[PDB]
Amino acid sequence: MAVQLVESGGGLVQPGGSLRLSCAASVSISRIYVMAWYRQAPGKQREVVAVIRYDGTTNYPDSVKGRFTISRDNAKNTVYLQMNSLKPEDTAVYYCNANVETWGQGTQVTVSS
Amino acid sequence: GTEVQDALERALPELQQALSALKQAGGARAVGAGLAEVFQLVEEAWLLPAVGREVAQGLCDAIRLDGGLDLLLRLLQAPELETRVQAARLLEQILVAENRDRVARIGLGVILNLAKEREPVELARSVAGILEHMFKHSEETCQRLVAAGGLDAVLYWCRRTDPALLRHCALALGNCALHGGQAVQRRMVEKRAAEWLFPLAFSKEDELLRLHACLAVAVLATNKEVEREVERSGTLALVEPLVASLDPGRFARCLVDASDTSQGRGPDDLQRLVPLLDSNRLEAQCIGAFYLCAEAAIKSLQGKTKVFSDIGAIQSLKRLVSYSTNGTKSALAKRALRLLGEEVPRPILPSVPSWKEAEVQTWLQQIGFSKYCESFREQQVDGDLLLRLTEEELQTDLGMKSGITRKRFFRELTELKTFANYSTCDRSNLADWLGSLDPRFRQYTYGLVSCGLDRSLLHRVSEQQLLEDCGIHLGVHRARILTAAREMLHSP
Amino acid sequence: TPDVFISYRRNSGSQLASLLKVHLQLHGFSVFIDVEKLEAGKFEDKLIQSVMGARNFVLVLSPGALDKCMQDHDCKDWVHKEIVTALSCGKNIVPIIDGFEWPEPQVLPEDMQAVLTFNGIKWSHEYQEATIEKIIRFLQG
Ligand SMILES: NC(=O)c1ccc[n+]([C@@H]2O[C@H](COP(=O)(O)O)[C@@H](O)[C@H]2O)c1
Repeated sequence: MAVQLVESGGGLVQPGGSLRLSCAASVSISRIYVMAWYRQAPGKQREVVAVIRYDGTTNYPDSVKGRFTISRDNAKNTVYLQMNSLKPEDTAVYYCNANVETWGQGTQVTVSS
Repeated sequence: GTEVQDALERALPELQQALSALKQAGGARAVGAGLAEVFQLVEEAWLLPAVGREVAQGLCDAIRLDGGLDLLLRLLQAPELETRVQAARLLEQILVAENRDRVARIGLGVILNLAKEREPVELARSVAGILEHMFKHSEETCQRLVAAGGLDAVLYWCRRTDPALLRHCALALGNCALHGGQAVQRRMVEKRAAEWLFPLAFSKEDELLRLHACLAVAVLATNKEVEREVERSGTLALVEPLVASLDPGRFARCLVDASDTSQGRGPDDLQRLVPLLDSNRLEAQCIGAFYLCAEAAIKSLQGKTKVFSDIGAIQSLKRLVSYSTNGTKSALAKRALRLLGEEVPRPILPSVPSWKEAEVQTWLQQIGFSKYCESFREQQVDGDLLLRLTEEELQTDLGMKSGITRKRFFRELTELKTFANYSTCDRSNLADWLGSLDPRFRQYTYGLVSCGLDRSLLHRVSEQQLLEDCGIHLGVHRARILTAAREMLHSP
Repeated sequence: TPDVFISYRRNSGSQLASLLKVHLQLHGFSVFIDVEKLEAGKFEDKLIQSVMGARNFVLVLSPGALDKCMQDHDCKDWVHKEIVTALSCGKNIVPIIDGFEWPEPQVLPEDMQAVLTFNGIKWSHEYQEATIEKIIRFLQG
């Protein structure tokens, strides 16, 4: 099934402070096996930020463990990534990913004044 | 709108008639007739299935606020019982949540003192219905009726033969595990309630009683601390063949042809049954799904399906059919969905065999094995080469030295393997055949279809071929696949 | 290990058996009930296990469908087999009667049934907790 994803949020935040990014799908989010949020720094390779499966079992890298939170909402089919304490090194283009092949569009996120 | 008015046009000045007769007392000769006039036709407001259900519930403030229920509860202390046994019926018939809150507030203790008398069956029936509708108020009243002698009355009445009394007792015992939290459910087994539900569950006289008793025992065996004591009672086995044999269409026909028990649970407190679908105990899930599909089949014949909309219960059914290993529960949920007029969701699985190198890189990033990505990039590994990856090539060619690392990688590999989409290469649908025996067998469905193995070609295999060609390493799984495959030797 | 076993006619004598089982479980005696082994239980996969584990065999004599056991010499009669196994083992056989139709000595021959040499217990419906203390007697587990 050709699934289209869209991302929303981002922009510029002050160093230290919260933000919420959202990825919305074109089908029911409960049918998809795995959802994830990826990060692309300028001039480097991608990295994973958050994963979630069909039963709500999440896994985070040891760097963002305790600061980021991923959760899916089924009323409006949307996966949310909440960032609480932002550091100056979290400036990148963020993506959502369905299964392993379906990609999104990505949004820019910077943290300065 | 218009149908709504016709109910209370008669109901309202006739319920005033009632008020009049309640509080105008000519002792035993005239209270009797008044109670019969208000029993014959007030309960028939539940016999109008178009409107007139909602009307009663709302209209109970015209009786309760004026004080009529309080007036009769102050007058039910008459020493004679004849004018009390026929009067306590309208108490349970006019019990709604707003009428329940003030009786739970003030007036408690006359029911606890009337429950001491257990000889008259016409009295005990009404007291059992009173306790049934009183259980469901709140946690504090549940704790007060378990802390008092409230449970002993319905526990003593379980040894009777009256059908209506036993049905009311079965419905009464189930409104305690809902509104009791966890400590009241831990006290109920201490008060030996799960054992006295064996006669109400093992009853070949009414199936309604069996269903009510099995839902009542299933809503209580979800606690892990008391589960080991509920299985000792000897009743946790009865729920499986009960929900297996009984068809929810039959149970609907037994609910739609009866003149009472229509719109059984209702949209008010049905949600308490919803977490039982998501609970760990499978029998609670199947009994909840059974009751939901039965009431759906009841309510689908009318245009009252939209009360499923604003409560979002169709959503909860749609989320539990995909990725669910339970034949009965998923079958009942798909039946409910197709009868209510909605489609069954299909899972969206990753098409692993038609992958490229980039998808392998991304999946390695996802599972946390990023340190090896460049190695996988150097050797040009894609999905077809990944699904057939062995331990020796993993150790030498890809550089995984440790054995624990390789065990972790094969753990993630099997987890990905059971949840893949093989429709691009599997023509004869071997994945569902393997998943039928056990879901943990679905992981093999690639190796088989890679070794030119088909259903029609599956029964003429040897264990040596399964070991060396299809790569099945566990002897237990090989034995199970062999005995399940060669049983259908020459079926076509 | 189940201490006692209760057999019953499938149609009549079903609710009383449940009351006996619940009262006896409240008394703590490990009691085994058995349900619908007409063709499945024919392999004695559970029959001999129940009649060996049970020390005191119990009978509920409701208005009984003895028509399958009386005027029927056949050794394939299921209720007759599950009764004569307890008769042949000769353990404690205490029956509970409830206004049952008393059988004639001319029918149920001496080699078929010899349970008539015992005195059962009459069930009470008004107050049940009096006869239970008389059924806890005559067990000898
Ligand atoms: N089918 C029905 O729902 C039905 C039938 C007869 C009486 N009643 C009365 O309706 C009231 C319903 O109150 P609750 O649903 O809030 O417990 C009760 O007083 C009950 O006795 C309901």
